Amino acid sequence: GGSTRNGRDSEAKRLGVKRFGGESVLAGSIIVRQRGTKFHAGANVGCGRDHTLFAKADGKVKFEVKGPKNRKFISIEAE
Amino acid sequence: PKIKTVRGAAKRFKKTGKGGFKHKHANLRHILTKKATKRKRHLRPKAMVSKGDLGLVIACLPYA
Amino acid sequence: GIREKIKLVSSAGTGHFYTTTKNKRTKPEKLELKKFDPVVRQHVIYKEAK
Amino acid sequence: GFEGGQMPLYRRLPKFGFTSRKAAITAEIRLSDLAKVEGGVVDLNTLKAANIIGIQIEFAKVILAGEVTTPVTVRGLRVTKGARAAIEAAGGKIEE
RNA sequence: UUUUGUAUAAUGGGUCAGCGACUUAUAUUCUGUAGCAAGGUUAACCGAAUAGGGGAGCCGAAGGGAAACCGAGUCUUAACU
RNA sequence: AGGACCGAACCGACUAAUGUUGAAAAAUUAGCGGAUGACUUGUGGCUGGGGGUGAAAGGCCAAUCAAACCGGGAGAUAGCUGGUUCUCCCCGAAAGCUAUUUAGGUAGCGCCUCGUGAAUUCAUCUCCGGGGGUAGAGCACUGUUUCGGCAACAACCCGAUGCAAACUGCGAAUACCGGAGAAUGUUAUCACGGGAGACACACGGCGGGUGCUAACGUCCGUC
RNA sequence: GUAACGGGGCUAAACCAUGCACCGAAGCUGCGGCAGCGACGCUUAUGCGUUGUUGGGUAGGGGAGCGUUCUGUAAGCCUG
RNA sequence: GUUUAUUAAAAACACAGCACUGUGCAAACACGAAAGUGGACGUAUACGGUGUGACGCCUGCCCGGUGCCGGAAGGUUAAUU
RNA sequence: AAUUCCUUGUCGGGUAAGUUCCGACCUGCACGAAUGGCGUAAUGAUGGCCAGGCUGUCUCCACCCGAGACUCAGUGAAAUUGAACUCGCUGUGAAGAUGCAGUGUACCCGCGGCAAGACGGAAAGACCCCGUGAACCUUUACUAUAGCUUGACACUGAACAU
RNA sequence: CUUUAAUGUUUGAUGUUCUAACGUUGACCCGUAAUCCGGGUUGCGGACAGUGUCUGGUGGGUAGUUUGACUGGGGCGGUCUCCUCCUAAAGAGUAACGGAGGAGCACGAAGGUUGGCUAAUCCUGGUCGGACAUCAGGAGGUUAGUGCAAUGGCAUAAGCCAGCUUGACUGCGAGCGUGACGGCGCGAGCAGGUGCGAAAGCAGGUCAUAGUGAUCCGGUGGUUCUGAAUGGAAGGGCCAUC
Ligand SMILES: [Mg+2]
Ligand SMILES: [Mg+2]
Ligand SMILES: [Mg+2]
Ligand SMILES: [Mg+2]
Ligand SMILES: [Mg+2]
Ligand SMILES: [Mg+2]
Ligand SMILES: [Mg+2]
Ligand SMILES: [Mg+2]
Ligand SMILES: [Mg+2]
Ligand SMILES: [Mg+2]
Ligand SMILES: [Mg+2]
Ligand SMILES: [Mg+2]
Ligand SMILES: [Mg+2]
Ligand SMILES: [Mg+2]
Ligand SMILES: [Mg+2]
Ligand SMILES: [Mg+2]
Ligand SMILES: [Mg+2]
Ligand SMILES: [Mg+2]
Ligand SMILES: [Mg+2]
Ligand SMILES: [Mg+2]
Ligand SMILES: [Mg+2]
Ligand SMILES: [Mg+2]
Ligand SMILES: [Mg+2]
Ligand SMILES: [Mg+2]
Ligand SMILES: [Mg+2]
Ligand SMILES: [Mg+2]
Ligand SMILES: [Mg+2]
Ligand SMILES: [Mg+2]
Ligand SMILES: [Mg+2]
Ligand SMILES: [Mg+2]
Ligand SMILES: [Mg+2]
Ligand SMILES: [Mg+2]
Ligand SMILES: [Mg+2]
Ligand SMILES: [Mg+2]
Ligand SMILES: [Mg+2]
Ligand SMILES: [Mg+2]
Ligand SMILES: [Mg+2]
Ligand SMILES: [Mg+2]
Repeated sequence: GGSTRNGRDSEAKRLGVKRFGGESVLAGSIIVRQRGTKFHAGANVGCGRDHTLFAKADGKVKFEVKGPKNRKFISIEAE
Repeated sequence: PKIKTVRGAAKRFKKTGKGGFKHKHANLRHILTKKATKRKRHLRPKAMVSKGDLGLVIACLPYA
Repeated sequence: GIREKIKLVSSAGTGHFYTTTKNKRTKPEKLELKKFDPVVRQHVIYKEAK
Repeated sequence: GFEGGQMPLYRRLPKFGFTSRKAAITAEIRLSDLAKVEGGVVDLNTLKAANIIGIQIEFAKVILAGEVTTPVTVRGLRVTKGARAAIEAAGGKIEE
C-alpha cells in the first residue's frame, strides 16, 4: 500500500460572484495559485501574495475577459 | 457550600463591561523568531471569548 | 535545521533588537545591515550575527 | 471546563497576572454622594462614617455620577477635571 | 427492555398482596411572582423571639487599563487618524 | 538382618459400574497398593494471613485459598447492565462535523423545545446578472492504440481509428450565489437567552470508491 | 410434502391495444362533537356565532390537571 | 517412599550418592524495630545454600556478555569543609 | 527419539493385511555430556507392542433369578413456569415458526413408553473482544524502599615519631 | 615591611604505643542454697567495633503502577501532524486499511527596486568538436525555466542578467475569507521612518499553496507598572525573546 495522506480545505474559489454589494473590500475570488484563473482589474485589484483577487472600493462586481489571449479579469463597477 | 471557582480560568479571563470576558491571545510567548511580525502585532491586544465557549467560562468563574 | 538563530542588536545604545537566522557554516562573517528600532524612532545599523 | 479529552480553554489561553494591592483601598466616590456626606467638608474619612466608602479605603476619587447642587468642599481626595468642573459651578471647593 | 430492526427461537417476570428509585443541605444562574427602587437587604447577635432593634456587610447606580492611573470615558501608540 | 517377601487389622486410593433432585456437598460394590516402617493412631501443645506450613500440587491453613474468616473505612468506584410507578393537551429531534489515551464516553457546533426581540427576513415561481469544467464529446496537449505510408527493424512527421479518475484546443442539464417582481405561506427567517436529547442508524431511488458493476457487504454525496 | 400463480381453478380467469362501468384506505366529502391559533358578524370579567386552519409520534422541551398521608380553616361540618 | 482432601499417583516431588559455594563460632543463615532465639549445648569428618539424583563408563571446547572472586596504579565520583 | 517438521522417511522383522511396535540407516526441521550424556540387574495400581490361557467384548443375542419400573392402600417432593383454546408441510419473517400466509390432516380425554423439537431446565459465556476494570506473577519497564554496603560528624581520649 | 630557614604554636593527615570511655556469648565474688539482670574484682580487647543523623552504592527481597488508539473480530503488519492531485456528482465541503507523491526545509540573497534580456528542440555551415561543448544562419514558439512534490500560474513574465540596496521596516488597520473553538489567512489605507526610480510608482520577504508544537514552569534583555511598616531590593506585571 503505502498510500494515503492528503491536504485539507484550502477552500479557494469565488466568494463574490457577479455584481455584488461588494463591500469596501470584500474577497471576491480566493482561488489561490491563480494568477490567471482570474486576473486583477478595474476599481479592484490587489492580487495579494496568495494571488487572492483583492477587490478595492465598494461596488457591483463585473467579471470580464479582455486582451492577452482571452484572460478572465475581475473588475468592479460602482453601483 | 459556596461553590469553588476554577482558580485557573480566573487567571485567563476578565469579565468586561457586559457578559464579555476578555482574554489573552495564544502563540506569543514561544518560538517567535520564525513568526510574522504582523502575526504577533495582531496578537498582542487581548480580546474575549466566542459565545460558544462563553457558556464554558461563566460556569468556571461563578463569582465573576 | 543547522540554520542557527541570530539576534540583531541596535548599533545605538538602545537595547531593542531584531531576530532572524543564518547558516553559521557557509557564511563565516557576522551579519550587519541596519533597520528601524521604535525607541530612537530612527533607522540605524544593526550588528552581531555569529 | 472538561471539554472532552482535548486540552480545555482555561488551559489553552495564556495567563496575564499581577493584582492591585492598592485598588482594594482605592475607592470611588460619586457626585450623588458628596453632600450626601451629611453637612460640609467631604473629608478623607467622613464618607466612611457616611457609609459610602469603607474602613480599609485610603484613597478615593470624586467622579461625576449626577447630583451636586448643594455647594460642598472635598478634603483630601482626588478628582477629575470633569468632576471638579461639575461642582465648582454648583458651588464648591477642592482640597489639595 | 434493548435495538437499524423483535411474534421473535434476544432480555425479564410462576401469581397475588405490601414495600421499592431524581431527594436533602448550601452556593450560583435564569423564568414566573411579590415588596421596595437608584436604591434593595440585613448576618451573628439583643430580644419586649415569627414583632422590633442590629446595615457588620453583600449586590447595584462606571467603566477602561496587567498595572500606576484615568474616568463617560479609557487602553493601544510618539499619534488628535 | 531387611525403608525384605505373601496376606488380615490398620493406612491409602490405581480401574470399572452404580450413584449425580444421591444412602452421601466425593460415597457404595467388585476388584487394587502399603502392611517393622520416610509406618500408623489417641491426648495435649506451637507456627497466623503477604503470614504460616508445604518429600513442591499454588497443595493445606474449619465443606472457604494466586493471599482465610469477622467487623470497620463503606453508600469504595462502576464512562457498564438493569430498573425508574397517576392523567390530558402542544411542539418535536439525532444517529452528523470537529477534538479527544477517543472510538458503545464527552465537549463545541448542527438538528428539537420554551421565551424575548427584529425586518419584504425566508421559501417556491418568472425574469435579469454570475462563475462553472461534471455528463457527453473530442485527441492539439499528457499518456496510451491500431493501419497505412515517406524512413538501414523502427524514432519523428502526414493521413485514417480508438481509450482516460489523477488528458482537455470543446462543453451542457443543473446545482449554487446575487438582483427584481406577483402571489401563497398562522414570520416559515435571523439574533439573544432557559431546558434538551443525540453523536451505533437501516433499507430504497440516483452519482460513485471498494468488492466479483458478489452479498440483507462496505465507505461517501443526495432525496 | 404438491410447494417456482396464495389456493381452486383458468384456453382466456393469459398477453396486447382502445373505451366505459364498478369494487377499493383512518385519503377527499357529508353529518354530530372536542381543543391550539387567526379573521370577521356581534359583543366590550369580554364571551359567543360563524368561519379559516391545525391536532401520527420515540429522545426530549413546554402547558394543564387528578388522586393519596399530614398542618391551618376544625370548639366548624359529617357520623351508632 | 511423597503429591494436586473434592477429575491428574505420574516420567512430577523426595531420596541415599555427587559436586560447587558460604561459614573460625557472639558462624554463615533465619525469626524479631529490640531483647532475645533457632543453627547447637554442634564447632569445618560441622552447619547452611544451590544444582545433579543408586550404581557402571564418563562428564569435551568457549570467560566475549551477565554474575561471582581477587587487584589498585590511574580516570570519575556523595555528604563535608 | 517423551526431541523429526517433511512423516505412514527408507530398509528388515512381526500380520492374510501393521500411520502403533521391535531392529537398523543418519538427511539431528530443532540430541549431547551434573537446568548431565550413554548404559543398566532389580523394582513399577507407570507409557507402547506381542502371544498362550480365557471368555457374551464381539458375530448375535437367548433364557433364568432378584431390586425397581406396572396395579392397589397410606404418606407425599423437585427444578421450571408472561399467558394458552400448545398439529403437519411449503413459504414469510430479527434471516432455523404450534401461534404470520397458503394449504393439508384431525371427534373429546387418559394410561405405559421413547426421546426428534419446544434453539427444552440448569450457570448475567470461562472462548473472543471491550472497560483509559481487578488481581497474583516476571524482569536490564518506571518510580520508591527493607536489608546489605561507603564515607563524614558525633558517643571519641592521651602520648611519641614522619 | 616584600622574596627564604630553625623554635614555639595551631593544624591535617600517616605510623606506633597507652588506658580511661566503649565491647566482652572468658573467670571469680555478692544480691541469690537463679543459666536472666544488676553491682564488684580480674583477664582479653580498645578508641577499634558498634549505634544515631547525613550521605554514595547495591537493592523484584518488597510495594504502587504504567505498558495508546484505528483496525471489515483481535493480533502481526501499516498508520497517527502538515502539503499536492484524483475519488468529489461543473460554488464550498466529504468516506474507506481507496489510487498516487511530497514536507519537519533552503536563501543576507535565491529578499527590494531600477535598467535591460527571452527559452527546448532540430536543420545547414564552421579547427581541434566527439550524437550532444563553443561560433554562424534558419526553422521553431510558453515542447524551456521556475531552490525541492503536485496542482494552478507565469512574456507586463513569477523565468534571466546586472547596478544601487535592507520594505525580510515599527505602530495600526476599513473590510473580508475560513474555522465548534483555540486559531489561520487576505488586505487597501493611516502615522513615523527607509531603499530603488527622472517620474507615475513599487517594496511590511521569496510565483502561491507544506517546512510545524497550545499551556505551564522557568532562562535572557528592556521598563522607574507593582513592590506586604517607609526607602530600597527579591519576587510579580508589561514588551521583546529562548
Ligand atoms: Mg457600612
Ligand atoms: Mg443486533
Ligand atoms: Mg421471548
Ligand atoms: Mg405488586
Ligand atoms: Mg515391606
Ligand atoms: Mg474398596
Ligand atoms: Mg503385603
Ligand atoms: Mg490433635
Ligand atoms: Mg478446606
Ligand atoms: Mg470513603
Ligand atoms: Mg455500592
Ligand atoms: Mg491526548
Ligand atoms: Mg466521460
Ligand atoms: Mg456540484
Ligand atoms: Mg462517537
Ligand atoms: Mg457513527
Ligand atoms: Mg451513513
Ligand atoms: Mg447496508
Ligand atoms: Mg364507484
Ligand atoms: Mg372507507
Ligand atoms: Mg400529538
Ligand atoms: Mg511405590
Ligand atoms: Mg484430585
Ligand atoms: Mg486419582
Ligand atoms: Mg532431576
Ligand atoms: Mg535425569
Ligand atoms: Mg525405533
Ligand atoms: Mg536437552
Ligand atoms: Mg560440562
Ligand atoms: Mg420454517
Ligand atoms: Mg428416560
Ligand atoms: Mg437452555
Ligand atoms: Mg455476560
Ligand atoms: Mg511488582
Ligand atoms: Mg492506587
Ligand atoms: Mg483497539
Ligand atoms: Mg467543489
Ligand atoms: Mg515556492
